[PDB]
Amino acid sequence: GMNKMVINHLEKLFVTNDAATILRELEVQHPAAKMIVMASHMQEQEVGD
Amino acid sequence: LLQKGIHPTIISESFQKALEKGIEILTDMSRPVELSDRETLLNSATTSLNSKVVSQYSSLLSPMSVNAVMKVIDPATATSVDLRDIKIVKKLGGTIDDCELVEG
Amino acid sequence: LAGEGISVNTGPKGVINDWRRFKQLETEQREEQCREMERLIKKLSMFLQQYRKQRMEEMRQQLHKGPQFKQVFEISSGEGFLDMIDKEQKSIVIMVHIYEDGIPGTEAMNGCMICLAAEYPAVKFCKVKSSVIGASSQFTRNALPALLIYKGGELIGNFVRVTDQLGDDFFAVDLEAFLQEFGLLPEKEVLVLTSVRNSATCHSEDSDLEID
Amino acid sequence: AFDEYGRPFLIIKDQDRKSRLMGLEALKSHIMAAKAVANTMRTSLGPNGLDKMMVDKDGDVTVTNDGATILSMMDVDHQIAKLMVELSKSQDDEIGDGTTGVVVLAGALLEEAEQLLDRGIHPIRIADGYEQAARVAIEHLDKISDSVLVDIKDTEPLIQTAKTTLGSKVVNSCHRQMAEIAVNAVLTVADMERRDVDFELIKVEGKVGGRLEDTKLIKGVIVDKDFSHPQMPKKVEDAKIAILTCPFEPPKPKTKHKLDVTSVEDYKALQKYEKEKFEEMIQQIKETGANLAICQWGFDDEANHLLLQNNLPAVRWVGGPEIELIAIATGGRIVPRFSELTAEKLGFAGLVQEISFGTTKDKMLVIEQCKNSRAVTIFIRGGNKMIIEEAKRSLHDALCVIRNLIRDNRVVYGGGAAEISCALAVSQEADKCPTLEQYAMRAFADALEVIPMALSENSGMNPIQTMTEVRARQVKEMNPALGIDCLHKGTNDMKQQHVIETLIGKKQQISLATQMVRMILKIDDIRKP
Amino acid sequence: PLSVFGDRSTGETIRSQNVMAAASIANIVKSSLGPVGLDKMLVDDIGDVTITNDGATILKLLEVEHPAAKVLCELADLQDKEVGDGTTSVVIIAAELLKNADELVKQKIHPTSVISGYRLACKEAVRYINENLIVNTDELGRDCLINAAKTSMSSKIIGINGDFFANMVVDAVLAIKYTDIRGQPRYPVNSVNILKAHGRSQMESMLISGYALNCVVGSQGMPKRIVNAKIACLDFSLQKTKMKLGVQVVITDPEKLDQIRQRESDITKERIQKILATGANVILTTGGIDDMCLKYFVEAGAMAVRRVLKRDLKRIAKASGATILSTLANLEGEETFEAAMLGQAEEVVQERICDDELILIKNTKARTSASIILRGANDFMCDEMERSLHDALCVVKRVLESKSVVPGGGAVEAALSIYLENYATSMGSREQLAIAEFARSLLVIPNTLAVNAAQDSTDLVAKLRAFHNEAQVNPERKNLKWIGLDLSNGKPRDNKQAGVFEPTIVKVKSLKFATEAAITILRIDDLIKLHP
Amino acid sequence: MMPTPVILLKEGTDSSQGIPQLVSNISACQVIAEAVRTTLGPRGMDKLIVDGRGKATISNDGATILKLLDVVHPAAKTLVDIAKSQDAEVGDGTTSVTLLAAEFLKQVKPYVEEGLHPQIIIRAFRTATQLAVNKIKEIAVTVKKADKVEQRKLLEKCAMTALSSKLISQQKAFFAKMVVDAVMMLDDLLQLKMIGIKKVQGGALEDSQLVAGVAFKKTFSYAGFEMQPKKYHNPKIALLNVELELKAEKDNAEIRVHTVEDYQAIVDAEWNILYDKLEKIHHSGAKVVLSKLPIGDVATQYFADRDMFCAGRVPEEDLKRTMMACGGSIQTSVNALSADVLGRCQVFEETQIGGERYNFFTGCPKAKTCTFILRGGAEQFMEETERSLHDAIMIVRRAIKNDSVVAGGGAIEMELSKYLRDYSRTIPGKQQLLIGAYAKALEIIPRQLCDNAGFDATNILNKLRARHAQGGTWYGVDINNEDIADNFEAFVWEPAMVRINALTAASEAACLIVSVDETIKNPRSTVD
Ligand SMILES: Nc1ncnc2c1ncn2[C@@H]1O[C@H](COP(=O)(O)OP(=O)(O)O)[C@@H](O)[C@H]1O
Ligand SMILES: Nc1ncnc2c1ncn2[C@@H]1O[C@H](COP(=O)(O)OP(=O)(O)O)[C@@H](O)[C@H]1O
Ligand SMILES: Nc1ncnc2c1ncn2[C@@H]1O[C@H](COP(=O)(O)OP(=O)(O)O)[C@@H](O)[C@H]1O
Ligand SMILES: [Mg+2]
Ligand SMILES: [Mg+2]
Ligand SMILES: [Mg+2]
Repeated sequence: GMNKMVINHLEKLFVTNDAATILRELEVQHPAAKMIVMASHMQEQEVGD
Repeated sequence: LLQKGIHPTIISESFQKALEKGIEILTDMSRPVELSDRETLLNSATTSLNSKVVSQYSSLLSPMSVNAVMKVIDPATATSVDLRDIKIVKKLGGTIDDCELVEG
Repeated sequence: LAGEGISVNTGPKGVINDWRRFKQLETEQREEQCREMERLIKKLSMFLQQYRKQRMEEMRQQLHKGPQFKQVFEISSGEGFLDMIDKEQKSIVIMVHIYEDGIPGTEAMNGCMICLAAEYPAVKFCKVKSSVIGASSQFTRNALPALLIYKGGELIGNFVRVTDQLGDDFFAVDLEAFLQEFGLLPEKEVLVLTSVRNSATCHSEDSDLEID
Repeated sequence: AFDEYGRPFLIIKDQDRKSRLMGLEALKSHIMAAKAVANTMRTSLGPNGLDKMMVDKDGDVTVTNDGATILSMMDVDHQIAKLMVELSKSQDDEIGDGTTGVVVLAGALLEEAEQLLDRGIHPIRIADGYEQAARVAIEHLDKISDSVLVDIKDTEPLIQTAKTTLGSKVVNSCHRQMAEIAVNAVLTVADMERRDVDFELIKVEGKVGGRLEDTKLIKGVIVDKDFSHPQMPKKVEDAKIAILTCPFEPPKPKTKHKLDVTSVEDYKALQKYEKEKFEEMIQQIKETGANLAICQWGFDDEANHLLLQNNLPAVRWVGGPEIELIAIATGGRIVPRFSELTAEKLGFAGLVQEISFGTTKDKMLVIEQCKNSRAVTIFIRGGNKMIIEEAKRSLHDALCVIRNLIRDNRVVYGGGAAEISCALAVSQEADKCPTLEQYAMRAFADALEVIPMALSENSGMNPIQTMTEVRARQVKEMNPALGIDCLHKGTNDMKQQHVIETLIGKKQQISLATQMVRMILKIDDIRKP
Repeated sequence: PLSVFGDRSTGETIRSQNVMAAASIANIVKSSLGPVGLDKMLVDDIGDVTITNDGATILKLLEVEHPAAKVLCELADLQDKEVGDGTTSVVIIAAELLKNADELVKQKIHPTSVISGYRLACKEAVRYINENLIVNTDELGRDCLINAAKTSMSSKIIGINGDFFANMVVDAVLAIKYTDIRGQPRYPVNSVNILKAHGRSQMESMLISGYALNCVVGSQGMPKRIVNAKIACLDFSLQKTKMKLGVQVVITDPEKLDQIRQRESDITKERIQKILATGANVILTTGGIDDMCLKYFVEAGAMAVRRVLKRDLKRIAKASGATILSTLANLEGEETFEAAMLGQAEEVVQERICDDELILIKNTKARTSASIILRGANDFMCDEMERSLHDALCVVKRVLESKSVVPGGGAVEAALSIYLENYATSMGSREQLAIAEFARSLLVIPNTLAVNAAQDSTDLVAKLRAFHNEAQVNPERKNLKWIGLDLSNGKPRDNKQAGVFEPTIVKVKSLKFATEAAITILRIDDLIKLHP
Repeated sequence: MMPTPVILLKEGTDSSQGIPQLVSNISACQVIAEAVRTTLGPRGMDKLIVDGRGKATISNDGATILKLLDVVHPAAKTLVDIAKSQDAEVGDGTTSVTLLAAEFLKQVKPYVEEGLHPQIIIRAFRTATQLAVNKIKEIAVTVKKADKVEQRKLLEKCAMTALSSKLISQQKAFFAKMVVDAVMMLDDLLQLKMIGIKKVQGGALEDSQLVAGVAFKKTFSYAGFEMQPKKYHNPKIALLNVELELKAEKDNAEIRVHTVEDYQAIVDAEWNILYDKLEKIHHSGAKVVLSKLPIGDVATQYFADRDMFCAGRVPEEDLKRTMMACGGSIQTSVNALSADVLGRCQVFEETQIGGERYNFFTGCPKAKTCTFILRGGAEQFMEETERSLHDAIMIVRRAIKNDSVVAGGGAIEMELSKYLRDYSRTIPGKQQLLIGAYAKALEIIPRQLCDNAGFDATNILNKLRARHAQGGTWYGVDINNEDIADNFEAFVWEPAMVRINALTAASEAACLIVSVDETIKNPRSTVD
């Protein structure tokens, strides 16, 4: 996997290949994608990978 | 010179004196040349073209220029060359290696 | 206070850069503004007759062309207006429309211009916003519909308040007749539709010969 | 650039509004700006130099010749001009004199470095050559220096040095008087064992009116305040001063304190207590035999009238530094409260007087005729405040020069003689070095020769001819004291003309100019927003 | 100090800017190289759509500001004009040459030395190509032309249908063959009229053994088919004879006005009768024909075509043997029209092509002509077919004129790179670096071809270089000079036996043009942009 | 692209993906390196940066220049971060890390353009960096003699090499000697806070001095201070954290009395409290009193009457340095001022330095501190002198930790390039190209040295390569002689850890930059 440079709204730079971190730092607006992101976050909290 | 307190008229006369002396020196260093010597003309043309973008093409352009000048004047009894007699035609396409010396 | 005779001398020649920096922008500014002085201010301050042929004129004006019908060109900025207006030649006739959204009369004559451009290829119909043109706000109230016509840098059409002279439901026939009876619209020509296209280019003259 | 793929290309925040100068063009711009500053300064060099008349942001006008002051008040925006200002200020703080010579020398050095760079020499090599030539010049200055006596028994060399320092200023009308008062002020307050001269013990202050010739040195303290009660005498002789830092008011605890009055007896006791405290403090002051009382925090009407009634002149609201100076001069201790006041803590002064200043209603107190006053004050009079400020800074320059003489007693003869000799030594040394640094050393010598040229230009003489003649005479007859006869006295021997400059000043000038020129030559990029 | 009203860039800054502009122009079209290249498509401000693969067309359509980028765009235009193929490879090579030359310059190598090295490298590359990498087409036959056309049409909209389009192209080119003085056969391409019309699929494109006009008969009265056509070509209008500007009619006796008015059209009537009396059947004119003359032609059962394009009329007259007539005036001062100036054809029809009609002049005598009607799905597709067809025609013309071809798929580039890398060590001291960089930059073509196919570019180019190095070092295995790139499978392949050819003139001209453009850009080391 | 009535990401989000993104990242890194290229080597040049407020910073250190550059490119900030890392861990080499990282990226750019997989490049970089670090550790020259004079000379040479690129390079021997002397009298932690650095405007560079003790500026003397003696020959220093002046006993303290006798008693009690504190100080035998808290005018006059020196509001750092020099203990209470907690120095004296008064504590025989008093003609001059001395101090500390040095001037990197190329010649060939690119990129530093000096870098590099190929490990660049020379014999020494950290950080930065494939930039909230 390839690392992704993500700049959030506060100009804090994240470079990582962790899906949960990328989704967290992405300003997702489509609510269906929001639901999928929430499922991914729940997976991160429950297991960690 | 001016910062040292020299009036800008002594400077002019001194420069005139230096110019006259330098002209004399340059004339002393000179060497006579005759138009029948093609080698010196070719060398002068090549030296002129050395500093331009066509320097790589000098082996073609220098004889071209020498021939162009010698074909529009009389080698004997000629004190000037009228460059209006050498018409230059610019045609796009090809390379500089395709330059020609059409005599018509 | 004495020394009125100043003779600023070296000053202006040592400050040419910045003064010319202002001067070029000012030149653009009043060139653009004077390109619309000649319209602004003074305009706003100032049974064959039953048209039997009008219906059939609309009938064969419906058949615009084959490949769609395009649209009317829109000017983005005043600089764009200037750099599209100073180009081309005198033979090109340009009609320009100032408009705003929602106000009456714009849609009808916009469609009229669309179909006219469809059946008058030579002309260069185009439309520009009132905000884009930067005209006086007096125009922005009471001078929006203005069938403005240009021809190679000089005015040839002087038409504003076209709603009064045409109405609100006026169709292509009405505006076309109104423009042609002022001697503005060029004479139409019989134009046919080829297959699609023939002329790719004509640059090389190596065509044919039969030398022995 | 915006990338070869057409995508946005942003690197530095707000890079569109920023500017950058790269390489040798930036160095040329710096050299030209520094040359402009130095050529502005060079007109105010020497006895014939002309003053610059500076106006601040509020319209206040300052007519001055001090280079450091001129550059400090100059509103510059270029960074190299700020570097010149800082260089002049540094020369001022370290020495106090020669703040104009450093700027001219740096400008000449950068001007020569410009034509050295034009011929293809790396600026680091120019800086190295300048450093070598500066070392040679400093060693030559040490070689050709001369020593003077710095004893109080004979002050002629000190007076001559102070006169040389003050020659370029406007106070040259009172030249010898100003030199003498500066020398006496420095020598009266100084630690003779080559230690420091505490400038905080020299109170320099001036008052408008009178004449510039009326400036005098007081071997005591002059105070702006006057006697509190208008009916006390204006003259006190053989005063036994009692310096106090406690206001003549009933005592008050610093801690938050409430005093509760619960009955008529308590009120009567409080009133009697206040009255007795006033009387007790006055009697305590009187018991020491003091003639004059000096307070720092003022006092109220009861204390004032008791002081008047007991023939005790007094002054209130004397400043803290003023209290310190009075205590030092009069040889008396500072007493924090009356209960600790004894006769042994009293100061002495032969005369305490109140001074009038014409039709101005302003009064000033002078304390003088002390026994062995270690603190002095300089009272400057003038026709306007501008010449008063100029006299203040000129006297400060003289005091700094005499302080430098206290620190080191080696002098060299000014008027361009030292610079010409240093240039000759540098040129002689450059003839033996490998030719690569020879150009830099010769350029340094040429830059050193700008001071005599500027002196001759300001004095109206032809620069190049006079400088060449003086240099030829210096080479012919080995007299390194021959300089530029700026005053047209008819001779060139500055040793005979008594034009004397401290060696430390010249060494600091050369060193500071060399380091600043090196730093400027080492800068190649600028990134102003 | 300068006090020039403008902006100035000097030194490495302007060189980097020029390299950036050239690299941007290269990267614009770098994705459209080789059979795995994909077409681009451009939308103008008005809304016009142009789907294209030709680099020259793409660079012409784009609006460009930077002068060096304009230089590369004009270089592509020149390559298109003087060759007709390789307009993308020349741009890519020029940009890579500029990039590598600037990389050398950044290492404190003087630009003059780099320019001299590039000049020598170009000369030696041309010499090596002409001496080793050319294949004569005499022994290959028509298959050489077919393979060259197929290679040219690869990466185009007509790539897969090459098996048929190459046959059509070769037939069209051979149809317009003519020999001139000095006995040199000549192939005047652009004399093949390319007609587009949406409709049926690509395979329904027709090659006309004659000529095709995008014109129709002026009136519905005339027949739309004539068997034994007698074509008469005229360069003047057939209208009522209005007198010239210098002639004015003034009537003082009213009895002559009617005679004047009658003669005003009787003149044209007599001219048309003279034209028709010789037996002419088809009449083509560049000028207009009004209703009276159209009726005159209708009554005689002939064809009249008006507003015929001048080039089309010239081609028709030359093919059919007819002569263009500005006036019907002979050397005796009267009006005549002899039969010796009538053209002939075996049939003239007005075919219907997708709800539209065009005139077909089939099987002209005394000379064989050709025309191509392209049928596509829509206008954009037909335009792309026309561009690709023109490229193929130019390639076939170059192959037939100069009988030397070179293997494709980057074989020439790899061979040149290896040879120049070996040869650089024998020339100069600092020119060798320039020659080596020239050789390296020549490798951009196979790298781009491999990249566009999503193949391992590094391994493929390494294998190609190893093959060519072994060919050049082993005198008994010279047959490996033809090893190119097989993009379908991503493996090296003998392109000479695989029928992947292209004219040598393409490579030579592209190399010379790219070298001269890189030299021109490299000379700049300072920019003064005067403010408008 | 389609409108997609409900968009997925926030409006204005900017994204870049693929090879062009990585190429743009490499170009940005090259641009960043170009800003500090010229500040490398003895012939380096200073850079001037002006902030928004207008303050100008003149510097040669790469980390300072990069920090002053407000870089916002996400890939370019990696170079700034690794420069900061090199400054923090080592202190020298902030330019070298950026140059090496940018050169690595530039060398692998052509391979990235032809679609090479980034993971292969990353693996090649890791292997090459590990091999280079091992080679540096193997060939680093160390002496197992533990000689005092030899290690002093080694530290001096390392400091001279670390200083011969700044504006103090003319007096590099003098400054290096002072730096070594200062470091050698630190006990075990080598804390930077234990080496004071004071900058005084005005004076030549050679006038800068190192104080074998502590020295600090005069701090707002009150009235009566000028009557105190300013020189002592065996003073006892009382280090205090105490406010010696009349004030409220406590913030919340309140006094309630109903008798004038109690009022007078309270006033006398306050005065007696202060006087008892002063008597306790006096009876301790101390002659110099130093307090962190303000000292009032009453206490100043009291000490003047007893012929003592007092200085209130002394900063924490200066008080700690004085404690470590004289050898006392800061007392928050004066109730037990035994002789154990009293500092002692040979000579105390107040002198004038460049128009300012500085208190001097000298003659401390067991001092563990220093105080650099730097003189210069400008504030930025002194700031850059402090920066250069800081670099030298860090270098000397690292050399004190271990005496492992390699010859500078590019010799070490030329040897590393030769070794890496030789290693790459014996591997399959996909990694061979990348390792050869790494070795070629290792040549940037000598080339940059020659370019800054004005040489012809090509000839010098050719001669260095020929010399290293035939043997000779420590041949670098002779700047003065326009040629090459054995830099180890020329005493161009640097600690091996400097180059080890430089290589490690540059490799990590290059791998991090190459690993990134997509850049996403969310719109910034609160545009204001
Ligand atoms: N009487 C004099 N004769 C000749 N030169 C003098 C005389 N007095 C002063 N100078 C010269 O004038 C120069 C300028 O001195 P001054 O203006 O007082 O301070 P600064 O050196 O800061 O300009 C000194 O270098 C000194 O050598
Ligand atoms: N079938 C094929 N197999 C391998 N290579 C080919 C094939 N067809 C064309 N090529 C190569 O692809 C390259 C790109 O040609 P192309 O881009 O279509 O021409 P242009 O540069 O005029 O657009 C040519 O140099 C040619 O050698
Ligand atoms: N006398 C010298 N001769 C040759 N090279 C030197 C000399 N002194 C230092 N260097 C080189 O300068 C480089 C360090 O430059 P400098 O700017 O001081 O620190 P940085 O490593 O941060 O660039 C080292 O790589 C060293 O090899
Ligand atoms: Mg002076
Ligand atoms: Mg092609
Ligand atoms: Mg360093």
